Amino acid sequence: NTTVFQGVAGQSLQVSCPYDSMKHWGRRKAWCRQLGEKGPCQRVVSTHNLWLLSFLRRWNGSTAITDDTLGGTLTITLRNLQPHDAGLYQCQSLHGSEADTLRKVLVEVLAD
Ligand SMILES: *[C@@H]1O[C@H](CO)[C@@H](O)[C@H](O)[C@H]1NC(C)=O
Repeated sequence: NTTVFQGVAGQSLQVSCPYDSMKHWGRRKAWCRQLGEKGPCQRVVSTHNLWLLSFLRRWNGSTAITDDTLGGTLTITLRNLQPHDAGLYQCQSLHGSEADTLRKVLVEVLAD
């Protein structure tokens, strides 16, 4: 059961990944995109490298990430949604070599 997010193309879309603020305390977060089914997942952007500053927005081009570590809500903004921006993404909580999956989403688009 993934979840879906619909966006009008040319205007911005926000996705929210809720999580347990305590379970993932001190953990960096990342937003990545999927290719085909089984893999790979490729990192688009991660929250600030210093956890106390993860409330700072981070950008990879048109994609922004911000983390509310106290309330436990990660928020990704796809500014100016595009057709090619559509696809299957996930939010990740990182620890050591591994990453755990916080939420799994599709993005949809409509022109005009
Ligand atoms: C930023 O650009 C795209 C995100 O869509 C990705 O392929 C690339 O690896 C990103 N850069 C880094 C350093 O993660």
